[PDB]
Amino acid sequence: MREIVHIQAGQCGNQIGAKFWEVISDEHGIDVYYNEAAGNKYVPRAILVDLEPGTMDSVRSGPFGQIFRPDNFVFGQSGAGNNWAKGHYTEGAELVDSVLDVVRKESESCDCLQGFQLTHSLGGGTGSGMGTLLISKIREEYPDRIMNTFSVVPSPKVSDTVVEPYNATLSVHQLVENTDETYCIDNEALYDICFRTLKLTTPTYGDLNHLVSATMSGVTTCLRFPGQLNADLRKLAVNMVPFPRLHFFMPGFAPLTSRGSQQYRALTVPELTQQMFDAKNMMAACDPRHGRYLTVAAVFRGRMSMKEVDEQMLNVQNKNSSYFVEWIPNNVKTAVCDIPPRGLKMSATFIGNSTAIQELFKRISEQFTAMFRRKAFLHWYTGEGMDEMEFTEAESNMNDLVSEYQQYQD
Amino acid sequence: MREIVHIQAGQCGNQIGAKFWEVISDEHGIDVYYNEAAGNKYVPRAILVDLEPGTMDSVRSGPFGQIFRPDNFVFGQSGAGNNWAKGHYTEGAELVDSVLDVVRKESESCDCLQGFQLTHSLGGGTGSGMGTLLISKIREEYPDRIMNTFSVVPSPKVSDTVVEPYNATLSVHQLVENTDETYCIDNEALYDICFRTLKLTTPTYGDLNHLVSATMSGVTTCLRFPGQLNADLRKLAVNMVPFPRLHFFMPGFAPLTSRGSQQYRALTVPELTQQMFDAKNMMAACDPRHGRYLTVAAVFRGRMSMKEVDEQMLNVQNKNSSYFVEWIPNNVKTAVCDIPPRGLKMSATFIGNSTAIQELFKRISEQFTAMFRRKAFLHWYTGEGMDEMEFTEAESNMNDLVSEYQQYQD
Amino acid sequence: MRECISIHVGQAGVQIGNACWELYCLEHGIQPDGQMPSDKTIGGGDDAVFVDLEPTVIDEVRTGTYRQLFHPEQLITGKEDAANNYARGHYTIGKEIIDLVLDRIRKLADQCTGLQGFSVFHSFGGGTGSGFTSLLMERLSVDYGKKSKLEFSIYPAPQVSTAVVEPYNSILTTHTTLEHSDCAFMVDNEAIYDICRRNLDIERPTYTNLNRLIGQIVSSITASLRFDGALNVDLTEFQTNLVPYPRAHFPLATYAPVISAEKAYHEQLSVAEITNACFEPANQMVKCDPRHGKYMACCLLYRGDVVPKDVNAAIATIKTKRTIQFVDWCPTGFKVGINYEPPTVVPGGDLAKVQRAVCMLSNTTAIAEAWARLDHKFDLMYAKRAFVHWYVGEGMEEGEFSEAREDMAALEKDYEEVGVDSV
Amino acid sequence: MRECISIHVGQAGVQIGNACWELYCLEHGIQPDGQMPSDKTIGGGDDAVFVDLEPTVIDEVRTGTYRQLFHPEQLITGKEDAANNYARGHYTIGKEIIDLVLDRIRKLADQCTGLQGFSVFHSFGGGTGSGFTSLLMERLSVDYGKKSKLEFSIYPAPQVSTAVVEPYNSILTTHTTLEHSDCAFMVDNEAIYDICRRNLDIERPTYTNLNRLIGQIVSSITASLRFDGALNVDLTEFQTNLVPYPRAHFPLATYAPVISAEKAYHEQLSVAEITNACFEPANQMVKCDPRHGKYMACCLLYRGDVVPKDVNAAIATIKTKRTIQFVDWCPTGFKVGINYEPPTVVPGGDLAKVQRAVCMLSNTTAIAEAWARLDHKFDLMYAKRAFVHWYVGEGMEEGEFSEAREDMAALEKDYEEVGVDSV
Ligand SMILES: Nc1nc2c(ncn2[C@@H]2O[C@H](COP(=O)(O)OP(=O)(O)OP(=O)(O)O)[C@@H](O)[C@H]2O)c(=O)[nH]1
Ligand SMILES: Nc1nc2c(ncn2[C@@H]2O[C@H](COP(=O)(O)OP(=O)(O)OP(=O)(O)O)[C@@H](O)[C@H]2O)c(=O)[nH]1
Ligand SMILES: Nc1nc2c(ncn2[C@@H]2O[C@H](COP(=O)(O)OP(=O)(O)O)[C@@H](O)[C@H]2O)c(=O)[nH]1
Ligand SMILES: Nc1nc2c(ncn2[C@@H]2O[C@H](COP(=O)(O)OP(=O)(O)O)[C@@H](O)[C@H]2O)c(=O)[nH]1
Repeated sequence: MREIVHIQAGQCGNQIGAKFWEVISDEHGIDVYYNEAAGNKYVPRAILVDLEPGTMDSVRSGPFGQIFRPDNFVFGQSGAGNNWAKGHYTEGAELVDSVLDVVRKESESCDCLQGFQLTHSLGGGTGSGMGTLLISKIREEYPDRIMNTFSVVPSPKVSDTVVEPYNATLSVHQLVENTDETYCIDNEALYDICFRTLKLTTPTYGDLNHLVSATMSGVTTCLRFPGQLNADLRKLAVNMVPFPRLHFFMPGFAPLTSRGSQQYRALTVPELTQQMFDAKNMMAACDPRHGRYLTVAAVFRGRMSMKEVDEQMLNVQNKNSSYFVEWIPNNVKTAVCDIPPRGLKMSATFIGNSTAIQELFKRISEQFTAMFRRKAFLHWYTGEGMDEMEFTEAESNMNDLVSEYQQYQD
Repeated sequence: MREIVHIQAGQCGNQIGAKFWEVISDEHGIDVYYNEAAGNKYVPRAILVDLEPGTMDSVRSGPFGQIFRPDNFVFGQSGAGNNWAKGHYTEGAELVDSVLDVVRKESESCDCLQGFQLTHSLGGGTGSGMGTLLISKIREEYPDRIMNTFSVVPSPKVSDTVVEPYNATLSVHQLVENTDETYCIDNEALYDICFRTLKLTTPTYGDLNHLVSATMSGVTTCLRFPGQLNADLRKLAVNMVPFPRLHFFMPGFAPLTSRGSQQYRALTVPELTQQMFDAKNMMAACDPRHGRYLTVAAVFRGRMSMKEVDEQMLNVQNKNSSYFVEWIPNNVKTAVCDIPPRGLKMSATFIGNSTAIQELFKRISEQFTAMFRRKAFLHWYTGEGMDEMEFTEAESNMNDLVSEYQQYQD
Repeated sequence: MRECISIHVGQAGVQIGNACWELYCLEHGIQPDGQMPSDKTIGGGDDAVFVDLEPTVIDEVRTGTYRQLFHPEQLITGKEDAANNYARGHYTIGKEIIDLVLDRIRKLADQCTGLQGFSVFHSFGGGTGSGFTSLLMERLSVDYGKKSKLEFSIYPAPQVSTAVVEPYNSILTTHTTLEHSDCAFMVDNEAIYDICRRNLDIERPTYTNLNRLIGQIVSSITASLRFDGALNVDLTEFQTNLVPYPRAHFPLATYAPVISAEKAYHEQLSVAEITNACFEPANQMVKCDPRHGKYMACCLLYRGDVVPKDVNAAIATIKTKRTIQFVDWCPTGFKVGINYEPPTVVPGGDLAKVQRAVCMLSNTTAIAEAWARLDHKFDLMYAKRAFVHWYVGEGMEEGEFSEAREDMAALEKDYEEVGVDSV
Repeated sequence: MRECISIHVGQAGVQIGNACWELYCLEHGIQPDGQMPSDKTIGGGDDAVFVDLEPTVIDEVRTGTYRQLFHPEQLITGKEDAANNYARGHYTIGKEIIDLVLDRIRKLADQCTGLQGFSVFHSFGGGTGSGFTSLLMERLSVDYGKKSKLEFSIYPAPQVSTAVVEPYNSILTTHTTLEHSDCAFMVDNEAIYDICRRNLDIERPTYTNLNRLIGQIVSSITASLRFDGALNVDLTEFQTNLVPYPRAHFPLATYAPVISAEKAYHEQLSVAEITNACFEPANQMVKCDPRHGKYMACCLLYRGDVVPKDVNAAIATIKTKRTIQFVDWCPTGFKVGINYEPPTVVPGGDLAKVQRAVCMLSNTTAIAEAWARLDHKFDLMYAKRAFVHWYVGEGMEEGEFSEAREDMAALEKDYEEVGVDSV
């Protein structure tokens, strides 16, 4: 029933969303066995969508270059580089119709439609302008249905004098438009892991992308197939979203370790219950130790002593009592689900609504008022409409959350 | 002529009133022989009446399950549990018409109609709400005729948070409505006998019911058939009822003894004249030694020296001169009546209007004002009309007797 | 010739009466007379009204019978099992069978010229025959005023049979007097359940035992003085001697030669060996004590051939005793009557035949005593609450008493207006 | 004969109920009855309405089944994966499958004359079966008013399963009372995840473990008192004893002889060795503490042949303890009922068969405690912001709360209007 219509748009988005289906290992036959194949029939319900021709890269490559192929979107020849207005007002509003023609001739497919978990990386107008559009285009059409998004925030590092003033015009609605619920990654945090903790003298996208997938899957398919009891893709948005202007989830795997005779507690059962709850292992990197979490979901993976897990998960819930709002009676729930990944023997998966992501927000906030307002560079969007504001009413929004969030962070 | 129209209603009433006709042993032919068959032709004039289907139990069972069968009352399917309002305002006002249709097509039957001795046990609405209704329904219709009732008072023991606040709304008229005369048993006293005196490590209803019948018969059929001279069912109500709001009779067999070589005076002729006149052998258990008796009837059974009996009966009448009102010139009369029961060789039968039953009244009185007034539990009757009082004007009645009775008890 | 009519209302009366025409076996009034009214004019020209309110006690004559039957028709009967609330039988029910009885009577009391008389066998203390006769008479007196009335009313027994019983007498006498009856012979069952237990042994004096004895006495009165023969009497002349003032004074009765059969009659008792026991307390009817009271009469009745010259022999001896004593306004003497006819006894029923029967009649101002004590077991309850509500919820009243307690009080009042002083 | 109808809405209920007709294997109501309604009239004349909102948990019966099937038709089901926003399942969705359920019921509750009864197996704290039943009843009560209603609503577990969960109870009770239900047995999963872990060992008390135990208790109630036999009871007469005021008071449950198999049952426990543990905290349902509260009732239920003479033996011993204590307006006693029928256990599921089953029912004014704490984990958030916007953006409200917090507040209010004073 949790018929999930997986969306995957944008070049530097498909690349991640792709090798995700690489992580979803159960192939096309040849395999609990009481499977919960949510989405569509035995061909990824995925609906890849790119502005340029990036739907091919490793997309239609070595991994699984067969994502329902005869549906893929490109339109045939186009562009849309790093111009939001582009792919959300222009060279995409061409494509939309195309997509909003194949997702529907895909969404439907009898079984009750879960919603749409749309993948992409905020601040890159190709598929983070096309997609942020899709949303407001899948929305106000499928109100009822719950929408999801695994948006990727442009590392504070700063690529492009534009890979930044970008997305700040997204969390201007990617939180007031269909997005009842959306996890969020911070490339910053990703370098830092392949550096500040895990090894790697440099993170090949074949590095600063691994976790990106062994983290989604660690929240996707689980809380989905058999394991302990069940779960769907929506009772969540009601236990993890205390408010309308919701809050962005701060995902966070755990057993990352590094090579070596990984004896760092050698994945001790209680380790998972520490190897995870820290910014040294969070996918948004924002000192969780800042504000409390209005809620938090856990997802222990790899069959092991369920005792220890509730003995440990409450532990810290009984530990940093300084970081759990404490006006939301039982702001936590564990989840244990049998069948493990491909190399951990044990593994967890953070999913907390911690008011710490605040940082990962007032960032893409003190760059706009501190640039696109401090003066300009916006004289690159007006080309495609966008005259004047639309960058200030957009600044009079995502900037808000500072306050909003700061109101419970306390 | 003493055409008695025997009534028997209510589940836990038929059960007793039934095995009574078990006690009335003279069967259907095959037997002084100058019989006084009062009631009806050779089929119990009995008119069994139940709200539920209890008219069958042992009713139409092993004993004599042939009580004119083709007349019995049930209506066919119904209820009326422990709700007075029920079976006297509701699920019974259905039945009434049924009964007050078959008793009449029975009462009449040529020969002058004695009256109606209605059996039942106060406080249980089935047939102690239906019956207490029948009365007021047989009354104000057959004024002339004298009515009788062998009501059973709910042992102070207390069954049901309701087998109590029940009857207290009965003696609210079961003494101002047809009932010119009515004997009265107290289950309390019954346990106590099969305990405090007679044996029995527990009283099966096949125990705490025996006396109930070998006591009625001991007042029924006698003072009825041949024996010494005669008697009917009404000159009584005139020698035993000094006042309108009358007084309830406190019946009381005697030769109860117990097993064993019953040599306890081995039923001495003067024993009956003691084995009876005491609360250790009274069916109401109320320390008769309290107030004097306004009157008292005796009924010696089992052919024996009538001399001793008047020599003994006056004896105590000349004995506890402290317990015989003494403003009612000859407040006693004996009765001797030949043919005995089925195991005594001698047996008596108390029937006195002793102001001691006062207790067995101010009981079902310091529970209402001490409950159904002390606050509530009455919010179970209003369902069926009965709004407000009707529990207080009922409390402003049966509670009275206290005073009334206490006025000669002295 | 001139026959007086008799009517026994009520079990106590029916049963009595029933055992009298059994005693009235004294001569011609038995054989093939069944419906043979013809012949001589006396003992009953058809040896008669039996009216009970309980169709049964009065049924041991016709339906089921009882060794005999006079005339199936003269025994009125109802259905109403009983009553026992005076009103309940004097008013309510009574009023129903009182016109079949008053019609029957008149249609009997009006047969063969010259009436004169009504012996009402009663019994008070129990409605029906306690309350219905209270009316019978109120009726008769309305249609036979010029005729006299006698009544052997059976007085209640201290062995006290019934409560509400004491009080009947009172709401009864109150009008069952002036408004009828010139004479009336109080019996007082107490008496017999005592005498028929002493002078006649007998352990538990059965009603018949007590009837075969209240029945004898009745003969030695009515009968004793109601068939010409020799020395005689007239009903009219029954009060003239026995009845001081219109205040219906109740003459006291006393039979003397009573001997069972199992004990020695002593061959005989001098015609005077008797007429002293005849003056012995325990041989009276009303359990009185004329030991405190000035007779206003006193007149012996010897029976079964006796010669006067021997009678006074004791009327003397006695006289010689300072006791007795009369009043004033009356020749402190007698009126002795002798009957040659022998004393009739029945088979085991009367027990032994006597040679000389003796039963006198005096109205001592002492009966008032055992006659007002019956006013105590009344002024007792019936003044302090009592079973008064039945004589209501079954008829009218609420002073059916009181109102009728004064005249029945003024009695022991009158009984002194002839005993406290020299007037 | 007269059968009461039962309807289990919601996984927690479906699962429970599902494991009860499994416990209801106590005698005749199994073999070749599949579609054989005929014969005797009880245990279910066709041993019934299963309505869940998640077509699946309630699918381990028909499609895929689950070791059995009563009657493919009486298990209503939707598609809407779930809900979990009370409104979301009480209004919105509910409003859809509420007329196939209310229709089916009526077309069941109206089969074979004489209805009387509705045992609604519940479970609150999670829409569907928390919000859809809040409506079911609002419906039934509209078309069976004269009929009574029981409901074994499973209380949430402090092991806290879900947020927004606490708050359902409140926007639930507020009308799932007066507007229905005379009685309702609070379970409180907390309890079992504790007892079925102590008195029954077991490490991680699986739902079935907890169902094979809330399921037993239910028998030792409904069943325990719903098949004539000997000493009996009537649904009408379930509150009369257990239900003080219309304020639907929630009677507290307590089973006593609980023994696994792997540990010693001790051959047996005196018929009194039990009826004390039966008074031991840890053996109750709602994790209360009647240690501070005047019982307004209290009535034992022994099961599996027992002779009264031995029962009171403890009802005594206990009495001897100054503790306990009742109120006033109630004869501080019992209502003890004994069943001869032996305690039915299942293959590893119930764990060991007892000789003597014991499960009483008292409504102590102390349940109010563990019953308002559930009002704290609400007055907490749901007063200071909370997830209130879902019970909106999926239906109406904005006082769907508060408005419905007073009466559900007035409860611990009432629960003192029967405990703070001598009235
Ligand atoms: N002399 C006499 N008295 C009797 C006899 N039988 C009963 N009695 C007494 O007379 C009274 C009995 O009255 P009942 O026969 O009861 O009544 P009743 O007034 O004759 O008529 P009912 O009211 O219809 O019964 C009591 O005082 C008895 O003690 C009898 O054979 N002879
Ligand atoms: N007593 C008892 N409670 C149970 C059982 N299973 C679940 N629960 C309770 O029901 C709730 C768990 O509900 P979930 O399984 O999360 O959801 P659901 O009831 O299917 O959800 P809805 O369809 O929206 O009603 C908690 O309050 C549990 O304590 C069971 O077998 N027995
Ligand atoms: N974590 C992660 N971030 C990526 C990846 N590819 C691109 N990005 C991010 O995407 C931004 C630049 O590329 P993107 O915006 O995806 O390009 P577009 O698809 O053409 O719109 C930067 O902020 C990068 O951090 C990837 O594989 N992993
Ligand atoms: N004397 C007597 N009382 C009984 C018997 N069975 C039940 N009772 C009592 O009768 C009392 C009055 O109610 P009940 O008789 O049950 O009412 P019913 O069901 O309408 O007939 C109850 O308190 C019972 O304890 C029996 O056989 N004899």
